[PDB]
Amino acid sequence: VDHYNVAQDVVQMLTKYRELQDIIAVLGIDELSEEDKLIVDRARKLVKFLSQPFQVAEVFTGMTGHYVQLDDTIDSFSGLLMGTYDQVPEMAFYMVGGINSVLEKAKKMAEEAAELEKMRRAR
Amino acid sequence: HDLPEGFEFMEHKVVNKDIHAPHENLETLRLTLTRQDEFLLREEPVKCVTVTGTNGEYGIYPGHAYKIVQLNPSPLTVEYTDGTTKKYFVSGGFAHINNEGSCDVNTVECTLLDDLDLAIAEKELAAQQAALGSAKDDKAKSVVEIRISVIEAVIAALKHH
Amino acid sequence: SGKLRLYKEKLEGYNRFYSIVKTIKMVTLAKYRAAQGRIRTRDFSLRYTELAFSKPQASRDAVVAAKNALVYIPITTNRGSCGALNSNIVRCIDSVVSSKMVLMPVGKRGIDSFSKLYPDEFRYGIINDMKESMHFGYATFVIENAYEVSKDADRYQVIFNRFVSAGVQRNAVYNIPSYEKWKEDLADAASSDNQKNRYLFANALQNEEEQLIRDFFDFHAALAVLNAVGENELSEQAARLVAVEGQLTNISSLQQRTSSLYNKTRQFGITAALIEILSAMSSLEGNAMKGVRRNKFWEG
Amino acid sequence: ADSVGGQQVQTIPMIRGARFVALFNQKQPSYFMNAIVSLYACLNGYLDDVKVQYVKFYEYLLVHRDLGIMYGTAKNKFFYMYVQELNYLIRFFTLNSPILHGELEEMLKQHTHLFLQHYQSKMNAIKSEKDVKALKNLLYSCKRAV
Ligand SMILES: O=c1ccn([C@@H]2O[C@H](COP(=O)(O)OP(=O)(O)OP(=O)(O)O)[C@@H](O)[C@H]2O)c(=O)[nH]1
Repeated sequence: VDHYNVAQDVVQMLTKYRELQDIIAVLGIDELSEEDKLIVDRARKLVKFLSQPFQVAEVFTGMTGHYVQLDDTIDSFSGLLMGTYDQVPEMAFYMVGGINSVLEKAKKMAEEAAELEKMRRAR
Repeated sequence: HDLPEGFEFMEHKVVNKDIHAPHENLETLRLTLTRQDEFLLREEPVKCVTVTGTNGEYGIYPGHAYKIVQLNPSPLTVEYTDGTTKKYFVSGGFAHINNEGSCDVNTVECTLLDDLDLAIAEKELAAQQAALGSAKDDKAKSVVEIRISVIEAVIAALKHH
Repeated sequence: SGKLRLYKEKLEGYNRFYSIVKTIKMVTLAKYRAAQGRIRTRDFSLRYTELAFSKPQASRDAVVAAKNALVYIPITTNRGSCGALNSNIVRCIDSVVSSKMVLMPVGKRGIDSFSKLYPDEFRYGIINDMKESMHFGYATFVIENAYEVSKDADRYQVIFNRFVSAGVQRNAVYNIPSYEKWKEDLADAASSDNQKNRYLFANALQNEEEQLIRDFFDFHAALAVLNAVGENELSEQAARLVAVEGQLTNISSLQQRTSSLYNKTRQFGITAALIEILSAMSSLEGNAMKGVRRNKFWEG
Repeated sequence: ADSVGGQQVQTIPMIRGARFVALFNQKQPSYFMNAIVSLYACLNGYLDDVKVQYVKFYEYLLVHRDLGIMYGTAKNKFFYMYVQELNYLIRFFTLNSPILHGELEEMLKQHTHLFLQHYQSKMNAIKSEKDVKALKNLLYSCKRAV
């Protein structure tokens, strides 16, 4: 039941995000309501979180592939839908495996950003 | 390429009486009470108007001499020829009195004294009084004292009637 | 077919571009009717402000002798789609450019447009969120910043839009001379027969104390700014409603041009496919050859 | 169409259209009595105080449960949703008939009052990590249960 419910929620959110995209295109992101932008921000993470590096496309991508278990996928998407990872940066979901890889990439993103800030600070 | 001045679109100018002219006996004062570019009263005939300027209170009747008054936070009274009274409260501004029989009272804020609440006015004074005791610096104390003066004027204005 | 559906997708986007724009028309027809209250309650606050500052002077002598900085404060809208208001204001400002010109534009579009175009004259701009009503405090913020930009300024000029009617939005200018030049003119209007209409007004100010005069000058200057921004907002909403009509018609013309190409394409597609099939049918008929007829021809 | 952007204002036509557009979701066919009764309740405004998310749960309780009997408050003599043979009586006699109109309104009013008092009140008070999930699962199950 959890698998079925999660999948339907993902599909509905993606469908709604596409409709909101027209409004973002015409009116702009500013004019969207509080609820709409939360859908936008969550949906974009879903779009990037669906991507996955395959073990056979290492030459094309240049990164090691991942094998995500069925349970890990369901739990990761379930938490994302209800906003458990709203504070995680968007790009942390791009070309990764399970939720654990997302957190590691976010940590790496934070570290490099801190280094850039330190370099700017010295300047 | 010459541009119009913004006053050309305004069709209600001020009429000044030439000094070398005969006098007229006037029984009505044309009042224009204005707030934030909005007239609450417009060329409205009133018997008298009472205004509180920095020096003191002025009772303006028709034919009053040309004068400019810098108002202070205080009540303003408008009495019609019916003898009926309408009382507002102003926070500041200016009053221009013309010898032709007109009075244009432009205020930053002009609210009917009914709208103001005495219970709210009293508690607010108490809060600012505590801040004045703990007010960090001289400037902060001066600002707080400005609020208290307005509040006490409001409280005193409502207690009068 | 993809080609046919390419037009259908294109028209699908056009068909909803209209809905989003139509909702915007409704949004901007609420705020136009909400701000229509000013139409009733205007044209009376600025009566003695006219006497203070109304001086129909020449447009050359007032800018040729720019001994000190001239601080222009054009009024511009935060959001685009307003129309030609901002463009005209820029033309009005470009026409006054001087060595002694300092710009303190209002609105995000004003800042962005005037920052790029005149980059050594722009100083900084004021931005107001269109959340509350245009009040005195905002005007006082405009004036205070204007003075700090150039305290030793020959004149502070506000260039805004006057809403004459629903379809007429002209450009208006409030010019505020600094204290020194104003009190000098106020002194001449009092003593001399020149400026008769201001004689009584000027003498009624000279009688009072100076601080009162300075407060009077600042107060009426704020009112002029308040009127300009208030009018510029009403012109903005009125203009947007008109512009958001022009977009509707442009998006309707496209819908009538992409529909024809869609209906012209389906007709051609049906004809060509049918022609292909018949060509193959004729080819297979032509290649076919009838054999000798094995019938009793003699017994006829 | 005008609502999408501009902060839709919830007039009574909108307050009832949303419920109608959320009673239309279903997986299995609905018995005539259950469907007609639910539509009538939403038509007369009995669901105006019910949030759109809980409409399916409200319908499920109305059909497969009886709040009045649960709390010992039902006063109707024959009109109960567990009497599946009322369908043909409703077909012969419209809901807007004195034979059935009086009891129908009484049951709907009682069911609506009990639901708001007991269930929706608890739903709006859910603050936890597991209760929220349980509520979400319950709503989804009711969505495809009636
Ligand atoms: O030492 C002085 C002398 C005069 N003044 C100011 O000069 C002005 C002269 O004002 P007027 O001479 O024109 O009239 P007035 O005495 O009736 O004035 P009010 O009290 O009715 O307002 C008044 O506003 C007075 O306060 C001072 O402030 N200080």
